[PDB]
Amino acid sequence: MKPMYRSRSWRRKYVRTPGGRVVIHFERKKPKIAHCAMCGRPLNGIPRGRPVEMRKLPKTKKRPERPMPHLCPRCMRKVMKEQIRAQL
Amino acid sequence: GSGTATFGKRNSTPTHIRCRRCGRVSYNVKKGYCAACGFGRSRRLRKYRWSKKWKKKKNA
Amino acid sequence: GKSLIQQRRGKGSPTFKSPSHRFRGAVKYIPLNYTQEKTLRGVVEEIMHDPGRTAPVARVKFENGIEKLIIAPEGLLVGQEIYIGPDAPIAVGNTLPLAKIPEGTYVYNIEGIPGDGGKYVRAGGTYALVVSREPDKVIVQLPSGELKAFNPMCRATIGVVAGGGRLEKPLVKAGKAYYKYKARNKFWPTPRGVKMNAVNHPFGGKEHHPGKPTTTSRRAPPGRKVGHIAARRTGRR
Amino acid sequence: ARNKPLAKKLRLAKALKQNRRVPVWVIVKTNRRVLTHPKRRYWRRTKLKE
RNA sequence: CUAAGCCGCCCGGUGGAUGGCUCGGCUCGGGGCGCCGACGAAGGGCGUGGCAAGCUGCGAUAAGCCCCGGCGAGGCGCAGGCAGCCGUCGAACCGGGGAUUCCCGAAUGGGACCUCCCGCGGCUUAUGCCGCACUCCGGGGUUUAUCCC
RNA sequence: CUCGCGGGUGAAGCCGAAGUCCGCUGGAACGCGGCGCCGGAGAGGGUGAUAGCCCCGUAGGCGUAAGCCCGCAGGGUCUC
RNA sequence: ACCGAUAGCGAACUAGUACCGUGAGGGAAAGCUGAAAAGCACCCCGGGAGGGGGGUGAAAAGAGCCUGAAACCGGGCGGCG
RNA sequence: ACCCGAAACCGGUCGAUCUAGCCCGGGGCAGGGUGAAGUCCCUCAACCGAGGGAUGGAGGCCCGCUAGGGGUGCUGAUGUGCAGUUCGCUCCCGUGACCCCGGGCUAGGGGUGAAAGGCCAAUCGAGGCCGGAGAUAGCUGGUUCCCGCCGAAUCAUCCCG
RNA sequence: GUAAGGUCCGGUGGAGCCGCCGGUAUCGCGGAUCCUGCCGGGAGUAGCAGCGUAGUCGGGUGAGAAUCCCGACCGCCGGAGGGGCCAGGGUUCCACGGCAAUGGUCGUCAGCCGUGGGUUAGUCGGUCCUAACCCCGCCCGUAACUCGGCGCGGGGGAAAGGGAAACGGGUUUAUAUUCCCGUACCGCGGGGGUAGGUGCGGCAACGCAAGCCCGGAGGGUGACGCCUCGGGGUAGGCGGACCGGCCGAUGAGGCCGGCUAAGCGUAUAAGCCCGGGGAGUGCCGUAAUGGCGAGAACCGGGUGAAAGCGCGAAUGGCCCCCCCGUUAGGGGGGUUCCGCCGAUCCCUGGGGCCCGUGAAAAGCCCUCCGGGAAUUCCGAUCCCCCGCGACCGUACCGAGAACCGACACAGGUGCCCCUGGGUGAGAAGCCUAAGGCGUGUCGGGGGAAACCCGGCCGAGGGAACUCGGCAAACUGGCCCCGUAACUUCGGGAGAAGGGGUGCCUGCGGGUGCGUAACCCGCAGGUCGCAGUGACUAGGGGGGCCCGACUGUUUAAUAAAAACACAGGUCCCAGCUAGCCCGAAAGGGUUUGUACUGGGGCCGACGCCUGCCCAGUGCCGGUAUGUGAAGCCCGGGUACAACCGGGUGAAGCACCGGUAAACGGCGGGGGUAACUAUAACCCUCUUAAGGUAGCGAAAUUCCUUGUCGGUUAAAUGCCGACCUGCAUGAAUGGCGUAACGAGGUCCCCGCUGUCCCCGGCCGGGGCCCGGCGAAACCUCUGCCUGGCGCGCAUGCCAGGGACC
RNA sequence: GGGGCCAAGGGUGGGGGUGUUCACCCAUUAAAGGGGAACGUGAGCUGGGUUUAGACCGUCGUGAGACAGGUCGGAUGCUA
RNA sequence: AAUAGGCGGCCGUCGAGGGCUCGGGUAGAAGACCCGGUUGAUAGGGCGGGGAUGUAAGCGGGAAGGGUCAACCGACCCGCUUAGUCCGCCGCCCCUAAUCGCCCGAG
Ligand SMILES: [Zn+2]
Ligand SMILES: [Zn+2]
Repeated sequence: MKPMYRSRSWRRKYVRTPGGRVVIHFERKKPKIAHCAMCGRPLNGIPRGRPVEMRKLPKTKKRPERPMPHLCPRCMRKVMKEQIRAQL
Repeated sequence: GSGTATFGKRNSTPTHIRCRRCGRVSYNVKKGYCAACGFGRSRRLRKYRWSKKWKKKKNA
Repeated sequence: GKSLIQQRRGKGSPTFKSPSHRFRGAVKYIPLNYTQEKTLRGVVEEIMHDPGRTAPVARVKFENGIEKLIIAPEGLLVGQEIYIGPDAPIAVGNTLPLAKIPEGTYVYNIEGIPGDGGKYVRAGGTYALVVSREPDKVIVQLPSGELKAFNPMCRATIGVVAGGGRLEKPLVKAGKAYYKYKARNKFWPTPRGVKMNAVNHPFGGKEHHPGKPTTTSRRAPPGRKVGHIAARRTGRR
Repeated sequence: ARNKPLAKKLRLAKALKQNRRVPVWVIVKTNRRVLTHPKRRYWRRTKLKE
């Protein structure tokens, strides 16, 4: 196989085509899930994928519909309560 | 070792390639300068009075 | 003859150069113009292991928006608040001018002159004792046991450097030593001059023994200062 | 070898075109005086200068 | 009428000496001429012939294109061939002056692990042209930027 | 300085005398013997051999755009 | 009053050419038909290369081409054997 | 200075595709064994405590013709060789101080060196290329046609002789 | 002609050449292990074997066939000799026409020769980003530069790092993700409609089409080490049924085919999270570690991968049958399930380790800040449609003949990525399927020897061989029992030693829905010399020296006791330091700061490391002596040169510390008591006179020291003695478990090492047909005794001898 | 048994330590003789000793180093 | 054996005696030597003898057990069976091939 595909950054799958031939399919590994800014906890509502897959989706299908989507719900409530208490 | 077996490891990148200035295969590609005319390192040509190749070129 | 390792180190070849790109950056204080006549509070964001530092480091985000790297003192807490300035409380992690530190306190990261950035007592598990406070100088006892005088406006941090006690555990393995010294690109393994060749070392020769006394004069030229340099005494006292 | 810069490819092409026999009509014109030229090459034995 | 072998003569093979030849060298009193380049040099890369590989000469107008003058019937290089063409509206050739003159190269708007690529503004309908390196000199503008003309 | 003129020099280059007369050898005369001619030209080369007179050329002369040099004439500047 | 193709410049010629070394750099060998190609038309043999006749040329000088020494090899001849 | 031959010395430049060291980015090592820390469980006695079984996967650990790496003995084959360092059997390491690849840096009295004067392009007690250079030597070798006339010496003094 | 030579006669040749006089010169050849060219004997000889011993029979082609082509049979690799693809090579690629040369033989053949042709991209790679690092401009240094350099500004730097997008069928002699057909995707721009600007459902996690343009900030992803384990999935494989074909007896049975890409739509698993809930004489849970009032059991619910499923898609690919068959074609069927094993290939989570912390940037997504228009209007990340996507590489080998090593080189580069069935733990060994090959390329003959190299066996004895058990042999896998001295308590250890092992007929146990699959036992019968029957596959034990161990070393005669190592200890240095490069500028240690940087010696671990500072060295002081220039004073000079004196730093003299600094640690006077012994013991030359340990030693001359053990026999080995020529405490002393291709001695066993050698197998050797050299070579080549430069094939006197 | 003469046809062996020749020792034997042949015999073998390049110990030297002092390792070309 | 020998026989002044080719080892590296060659048992073949292993394939019966305790499977044992296979040894039988042909040779 080609030296570029000899690297482990590609994932290799042996696929048999309709004509009976055996070919090797290559593709890039998917990125990991997004994490909370503060506690570093996995987030929700943010699908995994490469930039092409992200651009394939609309805006509302990539983040939850609530303020501060970059924080987990616990941190979001923490920040909101702290902010309102400081304001009042 | 040090002989025939070691001579088989010459399949790496060549040390010298063709030079855009003097036309000789003496351009150090890793260091980016010519070992014959000094192209890429000196504005003026690499000439030395103890060297006779530049005179050989013109039969002088 | 040939060159010595100490001579070759002076030419800065990659065999002897520090790999100062694996590290987390330089640890220096905020510019003195910010600290003087004004106290700032910063929040500790993370604590990290610097490959070559001998001590752990920490990131601090200051009220003014500056992110800095500091040597974390023992007991520092992530998310903790620290103060730098003249009006900061006496506590671990705070940086004060030397004239405002009560005598008998342990400090670290002492500036040689006001505003340089800190030069003294930065290794893990070290501290210095503030002995006296005078209008012209502040006396501090350093880890080596020397009482040094500092300008009263020099900045220092209270506490002790984390990571002390390393030497308690033996390295055991030549491989452990290999990784330890490779992390810093320090010359290892090391040869012996007595078993070197005469061309290479003053002590070299077929008979493995120095042919001359090993205490070398301080006036010896480069390439001759090996062994005990300007030794007042030798042996076991 | 698989990936070649254009200039190197052109130089190889020039050498390939250079390597060929002397025309028979040229031999006849010179009256068997010109038979061969110095630039003949065998790929396995005589390598290119580059 | 001795088989192999040895020496000598003749003829033959192998080889390339000797002899003769010379459009090449070497040396020299005297005589002539002595710099080329941003109006882009010298060295080099690649192309260019109907049949064309090397050398030589030329540059996409590519063993050549144009004008004045000299020579006067042949010409298409080294290079003895086939075919064909150019020339008396004066060719070939020679001296003078012009046109074209790819790419790299001081190489210069920015880059070179390949003498190949990527750029920014005016003109132009568009084709396609003209400007933009660094270190300075004499000026102008203002934004005072050594930024622009 | 040349709106102007004259001269010199100055690229290719042009002119430049005298046997292809008989006999012999020869594949082929530049050779041998005989009979001639020019010559300020008998330096040298080619030509089917070794050639003053077969050809180039030499001895000696001629022409030449641009450029350069000198001069005439007119118009100016400057110095003692 | 230089050399005459192992000489003379390294190069009398497709010579700083071919070739050697990563590199700086090093660097050869190689001239001659005849006056004119008139460069062998035709015949027999051979798979071919070429051989034998026959032609050209004053002379094959036959292109593997001016002369063709020596070393070396094959045959005949004379002597020994 | 009749001709040839030195080991060597000096100047300026060229080399880290071999090999030595370090930096950046990557690829790889079948199968089995042993069983460290940690975490526990069961039977009886209970003032103490005895008996039995599990789990767990650490190691510059072990065997191993996996791949890969090395080169101990045969002082085997070969030794105008397949080869200017090779081949066979035997042997050693094989999760680590491991093996390899691409992009980089360190250049000659200098580099690099787990230190053998080892390695730095088949060259290393100071590399290669060209120049000084036709270096020098009391040391070795060579010095080309004929005839004719006379014809030696290796012993005294002085020289780092 | 004494000659160096000259001149004549006879041939070849076709164009120049000579006598005499006087000048000039690269002016005379056997040597220089001389230079250039050519040619000899060696020689029709060596080699064309050893690491993979491969061909044979018919037919064809062609002038010519061991070597070229087709069929069959026999073989070899089969974890690569197969498949794919770098660097390097550069046309070696394909067809046709050929054999002058090349090919280790031949050649009709070819990687050879001649003639024509061959590389098609928006999606693959470069191009983009940045890493180690490099370059240019300013600046400083240099006599100067093309030289050296810190700091700023700019640019480069990966064809295996990051990084937008495509798959399947067919097509050519040679190109395919590139060409044709089918079906898709990304970037930019454009034309409609719509969501939104101005909208909703959930307590919640969240579900949603959820405004447009410009600038900025934040967060995420990009984005990462080593070891180990669980869970989900897919390639691949196994067994059964059933449609077709082949083989088989048109028996049983065996073998072949039964296939399915991107792209679209679609869900859960683990993790995490949300709402209800309110526990402990605890509860729940994992393979394991574990979780809980800081919120557990238990209920519902959200977000979340690899995959599977549906379209793509059966007209496609595959297998089969039939009509036509001079030639060229045309049609009709199957292409369906079940049950297992299962990856090193993917996805996802636990856990453990670091004195080791295992990249950056472009890019992409979201949110938030301000700014700009939008109302008969603005307008998408949503649906439909149209236009444009440049430049360069793309053939082929990829190696036992397409690369490097001069080669069609048994080396190196590339083991760089992958491996069906059986036995088996196994990617081992052996056999075999697919795929490849008969080109690790000269063939033929043969009791056709001797001898050499590889292999097998060998009676009786068993190391008697040899420097030495070199080489070979013995053991060998798995299960059970059973295991010593010593010890750092972990080891030694698979110590040692003993028993069993096949096949067949059944039972029982583990996990399991299963009589599926993989393992674990029991009883009986039975065969052989031999049951790990081939293959694979440790021999063992007891002493001594050295080094603690793993590891490194003289590429090409030394792999070791040498080097390194963790540990010990000593020295310099508080930063503009200590040490170091340089001509300087500046720089390395330094993105450092005494638990640190730099410099020596010893060298795990256990017990310890004694005396000496006179000598050399280093450090501190330096009152005092000496001590250069400069300065001052007097003389001298119409001014100087010059002479005398004063001041006088560093350095030496002088004083003190310093031995895990270099190094040393004798001698006598003596010694008495018992005879030797002299042991305690007292004193002087110079600093002190070797302490604890060890001793004929890797150190011992005499030396094979003496005594004891080992043997029948002992220049050996082990223990001891001390007379230590010439041991000794960090150039360390002593001891030491484990470890060792280190040196060394002994015991059992084993054996052709030997007594004493003998058979057999394959490859050479030998003959025949081909291609075909080299090292070397004064000419030659019989002996005895002599002469001689003292050891003659060649000389002297004899002897012998056909080629 | 001791001494001596003629006589060279044949034999004169096997083992232990040591690189050993030699010498010593063991059991047999009639005996277990001394020498020459380039200290016969490496284009026949082996490579243990000796005599390079690595390394350790003792002694000497300030040192680089040295030791006819020990000790471990260290290549043997052939087509007559 | 350089005094390079003796004797018997055959041939010569076309021709005695040989060589290659042919079937084989009492032999052997090539050469050479030895037997046989239709005047024949040299080799092959057929038959027989004598040997070396150790009782073939096939069939019938049994078999520890299983199975519906049936059919059927079963390592292995027994009889046909001193079997079968092979023979680089021997005897008899011209059935096949030792044939055709070429060459040297004293005068
Ligand atoms: Zn959070
Ligand atoms: Zn150049």
